[PDB]
Parts: sequence; C-alpha cells; structure tokens
Amino acid sequence: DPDVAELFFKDDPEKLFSDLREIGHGSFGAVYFARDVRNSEVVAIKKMSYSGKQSNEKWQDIIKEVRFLQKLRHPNTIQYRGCYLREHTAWLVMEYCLGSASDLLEVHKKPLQEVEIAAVTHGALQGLAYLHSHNMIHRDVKAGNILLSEPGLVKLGDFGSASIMAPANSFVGTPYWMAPEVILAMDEGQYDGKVDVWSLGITCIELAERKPPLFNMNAMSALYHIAQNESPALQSGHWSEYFRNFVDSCLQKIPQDRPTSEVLLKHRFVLRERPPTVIMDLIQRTKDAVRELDNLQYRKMKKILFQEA
Repeated sequence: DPDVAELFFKDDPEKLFSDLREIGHGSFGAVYFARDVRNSEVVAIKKMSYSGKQSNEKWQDIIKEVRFLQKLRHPNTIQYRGCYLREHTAWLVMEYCLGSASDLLEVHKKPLQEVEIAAVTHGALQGLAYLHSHNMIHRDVKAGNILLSEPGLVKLGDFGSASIMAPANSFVGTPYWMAPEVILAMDEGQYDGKVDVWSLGITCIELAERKPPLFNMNAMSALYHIAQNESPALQSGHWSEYFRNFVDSCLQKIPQDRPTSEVLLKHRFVLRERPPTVIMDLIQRTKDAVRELDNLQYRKMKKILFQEA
C-alpha cells in the first residue's frame, strides 16, 4: 500500500458514484458514465481490475497511468479527477464528454465538414503541442481517442499508451495510425513525439474519409505497408489546399521532414477563421440525429444522450 497511500482517495467509490452505464472498454476493462452524488455532476469512470488472474502487469499499469494522469493540466486533454479503490478494482475518475470524433462518424455515416475537421484537428493539436512541450508522447492518437465535451471543447483521451519521456523506443499505438518510425523501432530504433503528428495525419484522413487508409488490410500487412511503402494522402480533390497541405505535412515519412506540433500550431489550415459555434453546432446536429434514430433502446449510439436519462 505505499502507492495506495500516495495515490488514491480513501473514500469508497460505491458511495460517491451512481447510475453507472458502460460507454467504452478495452484491455484495462470498462469506462462508464456515472453521477457524482456530492454535486449531481456527470463523470466518466474507468474501472481497471487488478484481480484478473495476474494482478501484477495490471496494477503496475494502473499506477503508471495514475502517475501520468496526475500530471496533465491543459484544456485539450481529458481532465483527471482522482482515483479510488475497492475490492481489487482501481476507479479513475475523469470529466465527461458527449463522445469521440469516431462516434461522430458512426452517427452521421458521413465524414465531417472541412470546417469541423479543422476545429477538431486544431484542438487535438494544442493538446499534442502541450504533451510534446513536456517531453510526453501520446502514441495512440486517432478519432476514437478524441473527445468532445460541451460547451464545445476538443480533448485528447486515453493515455493508456502514453510515454513520459521522448525519445522513446517501444512498439505501441494502433496499427493503422502508427508512424513508420514506431514500426522500424521493432528492430533497434527511437522516436519523437513527431509520431503523434503522423497519427494526427491519419486522423485527418480518417475524419475526412471515415476510415484510415489500409483499413481494408489485416494489421500485420498494414504494418509492413506503412513502413516499407509510400505515404498516403487525402484521396478527393475537393478539399482546400490548406487542409491538403496539413495532411501532407503531417505525413512526411522522414521525421526531420515532419514539422513538430509546435510548428503546426501556426499552419494556415488550423488558423483560417471559423464560426465560434462549430463544435457546439456539430454536437447539436449530433444529438438531433441520434434522437431521430429508430428503436433508441436498440442503439449502440444512445451513449450520446445518457446525461438526459
């Protein structure tokens, strides 16, 4: 318990939080919307069992993650609110969002508007320039790990694969979005946070085209490809040159040619002016459409309306 001492609140989560509903999961275990009893606020809770069979890898992960989460302070990363412990489950509480930019593309079955890709990209990029300014790497940027919360703010989530020190060398991320240099590092190599720049690139395509390139190949093949092959780009002709240059910039296959996140922050793509309501407007079409969905009880996507139930 030295770390339990150092890192957790001592209250019992089962008395603080109620009306848990699962909203996502993964290797760790599930993520839930919940109501904080003390103030009637909604939260997100990521439960991580360390009972499993082998608690060891599991617990270690938990603590590593808490230590990392304790360190963030920026409006474009998901806010961490502390963690609790009962009966071999650590609970990690966080702010709550409507949903991910993926949920956006699953609900409309349509890539977003270019303006909305810009607002989204722009916010994730602030988030990334922040981590990078602290020598952190996310390592798993994708539409899925990009959350929107009203008023209308874009935030990076899932730091499960994150690294506390650039340059790093380990083999993580999700295959289709991985950068060439993360793949090469299987073999004996290293990478910046420019790897998040690459993944942001794929994320742009994914926001523009609903799927990243290579989505239609198994992962090992996609890996051999991303690496050994030439680098993709947006496929339509119809997107501004601004957007198009952004992506080709993020997608420099050679790191020294890839601009840092700090640099992209000033790119014309992300600076061209836009309505201030974009995100909050996006969000609104997004609930309208989920409500205009048939048999709302048999909806994957009903997640988006939880706060109202």
